Amino acid sequence: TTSSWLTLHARDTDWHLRRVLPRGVQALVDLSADQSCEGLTQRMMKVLMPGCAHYRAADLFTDTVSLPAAYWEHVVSLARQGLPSVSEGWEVM
Amino acid sequence: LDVAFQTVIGAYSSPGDRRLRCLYVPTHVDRITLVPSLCLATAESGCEKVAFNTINTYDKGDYLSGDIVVFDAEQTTLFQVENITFKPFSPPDASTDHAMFARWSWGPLTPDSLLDNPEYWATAQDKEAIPIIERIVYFYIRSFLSQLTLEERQQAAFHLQKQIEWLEQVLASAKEGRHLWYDPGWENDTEAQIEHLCTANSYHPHVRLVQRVGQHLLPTVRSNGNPFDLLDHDGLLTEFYTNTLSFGPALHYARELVAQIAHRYQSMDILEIGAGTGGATKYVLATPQLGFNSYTYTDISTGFFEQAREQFAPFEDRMVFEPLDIRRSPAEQGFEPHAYDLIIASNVLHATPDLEKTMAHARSLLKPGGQMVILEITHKEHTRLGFIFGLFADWWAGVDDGRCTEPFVSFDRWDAILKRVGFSGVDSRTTDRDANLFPTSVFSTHAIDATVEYYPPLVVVGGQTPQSQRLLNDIKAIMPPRPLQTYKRLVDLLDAEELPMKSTFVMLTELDEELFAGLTEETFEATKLLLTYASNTVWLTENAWVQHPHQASTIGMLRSIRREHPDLGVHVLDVDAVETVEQVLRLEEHTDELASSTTWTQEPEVSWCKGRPWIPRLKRDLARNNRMNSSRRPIYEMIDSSRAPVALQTARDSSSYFLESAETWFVPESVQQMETKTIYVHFSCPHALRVQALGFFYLVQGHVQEGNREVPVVALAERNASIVHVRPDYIYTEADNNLSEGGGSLMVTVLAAAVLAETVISVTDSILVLNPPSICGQMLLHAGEEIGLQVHLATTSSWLTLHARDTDWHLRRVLPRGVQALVDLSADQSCEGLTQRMMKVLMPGCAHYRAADLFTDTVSLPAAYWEHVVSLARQGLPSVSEGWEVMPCTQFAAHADKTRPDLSTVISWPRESDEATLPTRVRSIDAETLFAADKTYLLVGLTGDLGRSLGRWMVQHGACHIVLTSRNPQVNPKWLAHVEELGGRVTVLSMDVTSQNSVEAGLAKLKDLHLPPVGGIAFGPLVLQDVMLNNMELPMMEMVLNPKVEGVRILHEKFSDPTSSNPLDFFVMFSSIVAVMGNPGQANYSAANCYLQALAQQRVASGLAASTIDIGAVYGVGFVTRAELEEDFNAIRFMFDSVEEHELHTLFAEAVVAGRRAVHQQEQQRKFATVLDMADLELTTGIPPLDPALKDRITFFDDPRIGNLKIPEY
Amino acid sequence: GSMTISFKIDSCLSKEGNLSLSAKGQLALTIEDVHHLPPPEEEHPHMN
Ligand SMILES: NC(=O)c1ccc[n+]([C@@H]2O[C@H](COP(=O)([O-])OP(=O)(O)OC[C@H]3O[C@@H](n4cnc5c(N)ncnc54)[C@H](OP(=O)(O)O)[C@@H]3O)[C@@H](O)[C@H]2O)c1
Repeated sequence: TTSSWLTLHARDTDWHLRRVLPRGVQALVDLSADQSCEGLTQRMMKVLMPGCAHYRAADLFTDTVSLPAAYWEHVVSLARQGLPSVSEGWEVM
Repeated sequence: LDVAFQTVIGAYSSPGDRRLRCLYVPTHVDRITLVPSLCLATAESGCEKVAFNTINTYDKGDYLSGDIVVFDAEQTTLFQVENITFKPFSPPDASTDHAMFARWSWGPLTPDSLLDNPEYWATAQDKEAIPIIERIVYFYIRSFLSQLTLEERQQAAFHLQKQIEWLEQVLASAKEGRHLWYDPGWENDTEAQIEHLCTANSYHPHVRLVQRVGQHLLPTVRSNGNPFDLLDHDGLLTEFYTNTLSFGPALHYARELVAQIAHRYQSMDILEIGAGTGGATKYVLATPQLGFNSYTYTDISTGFFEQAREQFAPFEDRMVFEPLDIRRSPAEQGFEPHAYDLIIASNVLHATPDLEKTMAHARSLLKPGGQMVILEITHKEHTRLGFIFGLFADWWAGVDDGRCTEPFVSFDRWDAILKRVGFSGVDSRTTDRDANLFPTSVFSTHAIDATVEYYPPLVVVGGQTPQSQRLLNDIKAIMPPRPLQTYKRLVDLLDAEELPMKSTFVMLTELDEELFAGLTEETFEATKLLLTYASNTVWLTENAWVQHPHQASTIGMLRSIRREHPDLGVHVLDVDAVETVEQVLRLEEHTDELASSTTWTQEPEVSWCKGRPWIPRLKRDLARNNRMNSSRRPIYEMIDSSRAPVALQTARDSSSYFLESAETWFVPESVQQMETKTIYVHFSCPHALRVQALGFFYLVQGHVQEGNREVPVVALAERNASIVHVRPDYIYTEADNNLSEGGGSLMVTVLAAAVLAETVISVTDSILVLNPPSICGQMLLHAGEEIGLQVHLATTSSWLTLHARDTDWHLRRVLPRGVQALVDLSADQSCEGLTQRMMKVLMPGCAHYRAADLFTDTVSLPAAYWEHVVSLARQGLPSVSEGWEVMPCTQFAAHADKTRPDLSTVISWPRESDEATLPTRVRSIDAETLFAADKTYLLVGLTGDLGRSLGRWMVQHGACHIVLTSRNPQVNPKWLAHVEELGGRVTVLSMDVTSQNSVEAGLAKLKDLHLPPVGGIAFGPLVLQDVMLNNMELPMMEMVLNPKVEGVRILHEKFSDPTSSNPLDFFVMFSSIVAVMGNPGQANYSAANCYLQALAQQRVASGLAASTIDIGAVYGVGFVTRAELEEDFNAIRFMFDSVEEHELHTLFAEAVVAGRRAVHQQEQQRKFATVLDMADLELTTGIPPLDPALKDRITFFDDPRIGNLKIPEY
Repeated sequence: GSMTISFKIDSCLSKEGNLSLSAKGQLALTIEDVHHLPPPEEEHPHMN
C-alpha cells in the first residue's frame, strides 16, 4: 500500500524496493486507483523476478465493456470471511 | 544539492582511501523528487542545516549510481534522488588503475648456469631440416671447409682469390659456392629440393632464405652491393631470426636469462646494443614483468629507432633511444660510464674486429657487477649456416684473429676473452649440446670490480640439532680466516659477556627450538641483546613457510627489524631440506658486502628449495589487478574461451554485447544443484528465452566430456558462454544429428519460445502472434495443434501480412475477434504502436506479451519439457537450412545490438584455441556468487567496521550464514537485521580466539544455534603495540602474538583434517603488508602475520584450503578508520598504499579464490611442498607505486624485494 | 493533478560556438489549483 500490509510509498527508490520487496514474487497486480503509482510499479518491474507477470488496474477494472456455477459460491464464501472489515454503507452515493 | 551529490562520492570513497581514482561528474539521473513546500519552508525558516541519507547503489567504478534522501530535522524528506549516475569526466584509462595486488614471483638467486629448457629444444621438424640440408653437403664437407670459408670472404677477399671481381668469375663462383653444398650428387636439382623442403614448417624461414640469397649474390660476390638489401630489403630475414628453431631458442633462452637477471636485480638501467629490428628486444621485454628502471635501445645505426619506437611504445617511458658504436669509446658518444646494470649484445660482437675493445667499452658502461648478456655465435658447424652467414657486410670483420669472420668463439674461449676484458667469466650459458644453438648461444657475464668475496667477527648461535651441529661444523670448516664465536643456543648468548658490536651473526636457533615458541624464557631479552650487538645477521630456517610457522614468525620479526635498524644488514635463508651446504657461508660474506653503488642486490631474504637458491620479488599480479579494475573499466584479457568460461554478457546500458570472463572461481555447492554438468558450448542462442514461469534461460548446444566422450547436448543455460555449468534437468542429452550443428540449436530455441508462449497462456481458445521469427510461425502452428489452441500468425513483412502503422480500423476488419491473448515477438520495436492499436481492437482484457517477456539479454523443470520441445522441432526442421544464421561470438559482440534482438540468430562459439583465444572483457572477482548457502563462514577477530563490511559483502555474495567473533563484539542488532534483509543469517559469537577452551565453546554454540558447519574462516584478530623491538617488552609480544598465533593454531587443529566431512572452502588470515616489508615498531605484528602466512601455506601443503592477504592501510574501514589515523597513515602514503573497504572485499575474494584454486590443483597432484609452489597464497597488497623522488622518505625503497614496483625515473 | 514537462538546458561556452545540449530530462509535477515523499530510511546502525 502507498498510504499485514507493506506500507510502501510512491516515488520509492528501486534500491528500497529491492531491500523490502520479497524476491519470491512471480506476478505483480497494480490495483492502485491513483495512477501516480505507475512509476512505483515500473520500478518494481526492475527489482522483481525477471519475467514477472504484470497486471494493472485497467486489466481488472474498466469503464467500457462493449461461467462455472461454483464461481459465485466461492466468491460469497470468501466474502463471508471478511464482511466485518467495514460497515454496510462504507461508500454509497 | 551538489553537496547531497557529494554524499554519494563520500559513501563510495572514504577520506584518504583514494577509491575515487577518477573525477566522476553526473551524467544521468533516473529520478530527482523534491517537495517544494518543505524546501521553501526550510529556506525561509533559517534551519538550513538539514540531515541527509544516501545509498551508493552501484560502486563497481565504471559509473557510480546513488540514491539520495535529504530530510529536515523532523525527518520530513525535503527531496530525494534515485540513481544519480556519476560518470567520469573522461573515460577511465589504465592510468587510473589500482595496482594494489602483488605476488611473490620466485626466481633463482643467480641465473642458471645452463639454459636447457625442453620447450626450447630443436623440434623434430627443425632437427630433420638441418640434417637434411647437411645431407646435401655432408658427403664432402672435409673438402668443402676451406672453399666455404673462401666463399664467406665475398665481402673482403673472395672477389680476388680467383679474380672473382669480374663478370665471368662472378657467375661461375656464385654457382660453384652453391655447389659446395650441392656438389654431392644433388647440384642444380637442389634448387627445387629446397622449395620442396620449404613446403613444410620449420624448413621455410632458413633454407628459403638460403635459396633467396643464392640467386642474387652475384653483385655481392664481387663486393658491389648490400648483402641483404638485395632481398626486397627483407624476404625472410626477420623470420629466420625469429621463426627458425635454430635462431629462435637462443632468443627464448635469452628471455629466460634476462627474466632471471631482472628478477634478482631490479631497477636495472638496461642497454641493448645491436638491437636493429629489436627481435631480441621483443623477446626479452616479452617477460610478463621485469625490473628495468630504464632500457636504452641502442644500435650502430639510428635507422631502426623509428621501428623500435613504434614496436616498443608500451615501454617508451622505460625505453630511451641512443646510438652507440661499441668499436668506439662510449664516453665520446655521450653515454655515462658505469651507469648501466645490464647490457645486451644482440648478435653484434661478431660485427667488430675489436671484440676485446668493444667488450671493454661495455664494461666501462656497465656498473660493477653488471650483467652482460651476449647473444653471439659459437661452436661453428660449417654444414649448417656457412654460405648464408658469410654474406654480411661487417660480420666478416674479425678474421684478423685467424679464424673465419669474428671467430665462433667457444664458451671456454669466450670465458678467456671475457675475463681479459674485465668480467667474472662465463658463469651462465645456453645449451648447445647437439645442434641449432651454436649460431646464437647466449651467455651472461658479471662486471668484475668489488667482486663477490665468496674481517669483523663471525658469531654463530645455535647448533643443537644434529643437522644444526653438522651445519656448524661445515661453517667452521668452510669459513675463511675470521674471528669466531659459537653458542649452543640463544640462552647461551644471553649468558655471554663479550659480544662484538660489529658482529656478523649466523643464527641456527630456528633449526633448533624457535624463538617464537619459547619467548617466555627471556628469549625476547636475548633477542634484544642480539640486536644490540648485531650489525650484520644471517638467519636459517627449515621449510618455515611450509613446516615451521614459528621460524616464519622469526623471519617476519627480522623483516621488521631491517626497517627498525636499517644499519643492521639481515639475511634469512629458508631451506626445504637442510640435509641438501656452502651457501650460508657465502651469504654471511655477502652481509659484510655493503655495496651501495654496485648492482649487487643486498638479498634481504632467500629460500633454498629443490637444491637451488631462490629469491622472491613482489611483482604486480596483473591477473588480479585486471580482475579488480574490470569492475571500473573494460579490462581486456586474452582468454581461451574454448577451455575457459567466457559469457557474451550484455552491457549495463544494454547497448551492445561483449565477451566477458565467466569464471565462477570454484563455487563448491553442487549437491543442491545436483550433478551440475559442464557443457563446452559449440553453438548457442544470444538471447535468453523464457520458460514456464521458471525464468529466462539461454539455449546452448555443445559437448559434455562424459568419460572423455564429446557427447552432443542441448540445454537451457543461465550463463550463455563457451563453457557452462548447468543442472542436468535443463539438459537434452541426445546426440541426434537431426539437431545438427547450429541449425539444431536454432530449432530448439524457436521451439522453446513457442512452447513457453503456448504454456503460459494455456487459458485461451485463440491467440495472436505478431511478427514471429520466420522459423517460429510453423512451430507455433504445430504447438497450437498439439495443445488444441487456435494460434494466429501476424507478420509485418498461413500468415496475416499486417504492416506497421496500420489503422486500428483495418485491424478490426482483419484481426479475428476471438483472440484472448497477444504475443509480440517483433525484433524490430517499431511495431509497438501496431501492438498498442491491436490492444484497442482485440478482446478487452486480452493478455499482452512482448518480446521482452520471452527474450531478454539479462538473466541475473519437468523432464517432458525438452521431449515436447524436440518433438515439435522435428516437425518443422525442414523449414530452413542448418546454417540459416550462424555468426561467431566475436562478430556478434562487434556488430550485434541489444535494441535489435535478431531472434533465430545463433552464435558459433569457437572451439580451437587459435579461434577461441580472444580478448575477453575481464570480470570482477566478486561479480558472481562465491559462497555456498549451506555453510558457516567464521570471521575471527572481524567485528569492527571492517569485519561488518566483509560480512555484508559475503552475504551479498552467497554467504547465508556468517559468524562474527571477537573478545568484545560491539555489534548493533539493527545491523544484523540489515544483513538478514540481504538474505544471510549473521550472528556474533563473542568468542575469544586467544583460548582453546573459548574457541571450542564458541564452535559448540554454533551447533547450539543450529548453524551449518564452518565452511570458511576469515582470521583477522588484531592487537598493536607500535614500539621498536629493543624498546619492546615481552608482554607486548604476547599480546600481539597470542591472538594471531594461538588463534590460527587453535582453528587449524580444529580443522586440521582434510578428510573431514566439511573441509573449509577457505582459511583467509588477515596479514599486514608489514609482514612483507616490515614497519618501524611492529616487529611483533609482522612476526604474527608471517606466522599466519606460513600456517596457511603449510595447511595448503597439508591438503587444506587457506590463504593470506597482506593488507595495506585500510582507510575505508577498520583499524585506521575507527582509530581516526587517516592523516598519520597518509603521511606514509608512499610507504603503504590504501586498501579500500570494497577493495578489501575484492582482496578477500581473490584470496578465497586462490585458496580454492590451490586446493583443486592439489587434487590435480600439485605438491605445494615448498615456498615456490605457493606464490599466490600470499596475496601481497598495499605497496603503492614507489616513486624514486620519495625514495628518501621511503624507509624500505632500498629493498630489492619490491624492485619491480619501483617507478622509472630516467 | 499532474504535469509532465520535457526540459533541456542548452549551453554555449563562447559567442563563436553553436548552441549545444548540456542537460535534458522530464519533470513530473503533482500540482494543486492554488508526506508526499517516503519517510527517510532509518539511519544505518554503524557509520564511520
Ligand atoms: N596496517 C595494515 O596493514 C592493516 C590495516 C587494517 C586491517 N588489517 C588487517 O585486517 C584485520 C582486521 O583489522 P581491523 O581493521 O579490523 O583492526 P581493528 O579496528 O583495530 O579491529 C581489531 C579488533 O580485533 C579485536 N579482537 C577480537 N577478538 C580478539 C582477541 N581474541 N584478542 C585480541 N583482540 C581481539 C580487537 O579488540 P576488540 O574485540 O575489543 O575489538 C581489535 O579491536 C586484521 O587481521 C589486520 O591484520 C591490516
